[PDB]
Amino acid sequence: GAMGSMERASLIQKAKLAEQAERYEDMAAFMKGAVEKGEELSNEERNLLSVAYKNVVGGQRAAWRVLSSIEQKSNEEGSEEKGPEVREYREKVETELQGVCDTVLGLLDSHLIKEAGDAESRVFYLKMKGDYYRYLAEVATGDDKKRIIDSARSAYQEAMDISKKEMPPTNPIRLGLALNFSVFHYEIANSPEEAISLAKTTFDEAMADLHTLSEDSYKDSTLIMQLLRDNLTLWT
Amino acid sequence: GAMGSMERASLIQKAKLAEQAERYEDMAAFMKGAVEKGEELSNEERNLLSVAYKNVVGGQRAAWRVLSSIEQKSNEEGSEEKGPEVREYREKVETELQGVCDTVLGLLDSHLIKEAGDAESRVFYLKMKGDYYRYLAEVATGDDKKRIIDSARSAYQEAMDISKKEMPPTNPIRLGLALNFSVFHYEIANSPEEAISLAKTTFDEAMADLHTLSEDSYKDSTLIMQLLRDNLTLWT
Amino acid sequence: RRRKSCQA
Amino acid sequence: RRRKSCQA
Ligand SMILES: [Cl-]
Ligand SMILES: [Cl-]
Ligand SMILES: [Mg+2]
Ligand SMILES: [Mg+2]
Ligand SMILES: [Mg+2]
Ligand SMILES: [Mg+2]
Repeated sequence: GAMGSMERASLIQKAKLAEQAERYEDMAAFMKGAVEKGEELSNEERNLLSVAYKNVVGGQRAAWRVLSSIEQKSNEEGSEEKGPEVREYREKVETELQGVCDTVLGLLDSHLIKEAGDAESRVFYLKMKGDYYRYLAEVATGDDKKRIIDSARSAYQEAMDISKKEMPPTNPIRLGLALNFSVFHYEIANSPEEAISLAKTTFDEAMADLHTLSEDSYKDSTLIMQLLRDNLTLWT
Repeated sequence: GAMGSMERASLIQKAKLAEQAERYEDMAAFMKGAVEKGEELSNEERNLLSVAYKNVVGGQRAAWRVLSSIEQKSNEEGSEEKGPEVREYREKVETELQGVCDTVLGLLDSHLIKEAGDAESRVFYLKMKGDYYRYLAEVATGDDKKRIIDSARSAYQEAMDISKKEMPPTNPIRLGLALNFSVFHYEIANSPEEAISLAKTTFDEAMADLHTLSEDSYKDSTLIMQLLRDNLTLWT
Repeated sequence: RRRKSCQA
Repeated sequence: RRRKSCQA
């Protein structure tokens, strides 16, 4: 599309500039163009892709939650009828959010996942696939909702299976995946006990492996372990 | 354009929802549609218009300043040549910012200002005209730069003349106008002494009129007086 | 307090 | 410290 005429390296450079300027929509567009060049992504480039889209969709999701709460209050008994505007605007934001999720899922399917052979890259992309199906699930209310939830679950499960076989329990990708799959269990799959069990087991297995790490790797792993602990404290 | 089919009242309602969701681009698009209905704006609606666009352009300006600083460092002696990307991306953000300023100026010219007869509305729109020319001036480097600066100055000066004749010195619109015209003098017109004089005179005349105000009006006026004081402390 | 997912 | 203009 619109990035077809720009060099791959220039798209990456501009994605980094967009990140510095907090222009995440631009950053995502540059990284989409880079993916569409057809070459595999490096570790740094995968990070840029994920940062860009997680910030774009994160803003859409926060807006959707504001509007959904307003809409829910409007449907409470005793609430005045204010017309279709709240629903219409929530639907507009929702459709835009779904479009971005579909875009990310499309990049993963064409053709990031199929070309990813190393454990790190494959787990990273499968985690992303689970996340963007999870974001679709947050807004789903219809007849494909169960299939959206199962698509998230299946992607997370494959990522977990690979990560357990091929990566140490302190690996930041493995840890972030487990954090997100635990959130999936808690608030999407209605399985709080599974969420708590996964967070605890992940935390404890990482703790036991910290002794193998350099100071810098220790800092990276413990940062994500603290997120797991934050959720355990909230949930128990 | 795209809002032509939506009711004026629905556009206003959605602008308020967009504000609650911090979706300022949407908020600005809704308020543009409302203006284009051709009816004058109420006090609340003028506030929504200004809030929307000042947040959109404020984000663009902050991004432009990040990119401009990177570009300036790239042109320092000893800096490696990294290609045209930094300039290109700064230009992209700059062109988008200029487009939004031109959009706002177009709404003011067609036909908000000419229909605004009350002092409050006319001063408000002329302040906005000065502000959006000022934002154009922040990025201007060429042969029309002096005319852009004079357009900002002329709009601010007409707003100041009306505000002094028709509004009390504690009026929040008068105070915000004086704050912004003082910033114009300081950093656009290279007139720091005029900026300081205007901020001090505005502060002191407002102080002398606080005794006439209710508690709520006192709070509104003193909030803006503190911004004037913040600048005086920074500049002296 | 909102639960954490994998974010900065 | 950036100077103030008329913002929230
Ligand atoms: Cl809408
Ligand atoms: Cl560009
Ligand atoms: Mg490969
Ligand atoms: Mg390994
Ligand atoms: Mg009139
Ligand atoms: Mg009067």
